Amino acid sequence: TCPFYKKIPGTGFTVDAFQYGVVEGCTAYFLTHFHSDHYAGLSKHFTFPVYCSEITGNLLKNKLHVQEQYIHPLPLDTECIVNGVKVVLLDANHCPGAVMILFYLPNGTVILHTGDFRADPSMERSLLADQKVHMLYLDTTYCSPEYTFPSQQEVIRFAINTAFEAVTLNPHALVVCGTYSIGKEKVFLAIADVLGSKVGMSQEKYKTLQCLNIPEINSLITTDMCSSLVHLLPMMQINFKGLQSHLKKCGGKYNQILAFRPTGWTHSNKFTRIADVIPQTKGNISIYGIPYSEHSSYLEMKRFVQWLKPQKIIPTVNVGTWKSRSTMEKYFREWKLEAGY
Ligand code: NI
Repeated sequence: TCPFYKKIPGTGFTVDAFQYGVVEGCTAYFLTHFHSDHYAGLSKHFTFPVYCSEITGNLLKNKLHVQEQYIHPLPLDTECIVNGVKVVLLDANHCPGAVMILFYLPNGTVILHTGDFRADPSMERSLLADQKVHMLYLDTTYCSPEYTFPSQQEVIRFAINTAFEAVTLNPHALVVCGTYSIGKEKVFLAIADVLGSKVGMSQEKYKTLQCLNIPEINSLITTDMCSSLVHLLPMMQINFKGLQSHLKKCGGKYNQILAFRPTGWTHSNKFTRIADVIPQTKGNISIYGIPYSEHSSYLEMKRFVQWLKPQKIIPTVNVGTWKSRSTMEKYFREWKLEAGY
């Protein structure tokens, strides 16, 4: 049945709740972003109002064929009225089109739902600064102190420098980058830009990217793999067997592959700095796991919450085990005692 942490009290609303059939009492279904664990359930046969960003609405129409009459895109940073309730969509610093949602309940309670987010100090200057938030529905994906990672900027500097050095030493090397969803576009686009190439990809992935309102995108991507020396493949193909096979397909144009897997966290982070990352190599194939995250680190999450000072926190991730739930609740209490709220 629909879990309580997907329902907004005092409303008829749900968030990211498309796989439970008709949720009893739901008058508007919000969708924070286009990732499959959140949209699971949607299709051309859905006939209730879906509220989302413009970008998410482009993906719903083009990729899932949801009918236009049921898609209600809202502008960001703008007070809107939905079924009699004031709402605002904020940038979540997650994947393209991802939002946080502020609900202003008729009784005066204010609720923020983060969806999936990567907390940032820039959020401390949005419309969130303007009033008190009472209840926080929090993306707790990496809510434990072991989870550190570098800035996105540090990670892209590493990737760009590695790629440029490799291809300048060997102009016959091919760069491959893995993907299995939207998000992390900066990895492949920044590498193609330093090399003077477009990124080559499947027709399906090209279609997906053309829904994202990225500026000048026609100049950066292509379905012509032969004209490109940065290729995008499914994340499942980023292994030695899959890469050897791909190299065969390129007909002796290339003699070396340098591949990137943008993981979330991996326990090489507890020890290793970004400067010290090394690849796995077999023959003329090397594979780099880089820690490019679109979720908050522990410290980023903690700073956001201690700034916001909510009265009640409802986790939305890692809620399936009692040990995880109890650990998170202990951190929330530490944060509150340290900060004084
Ligand atoms: Ni997500």
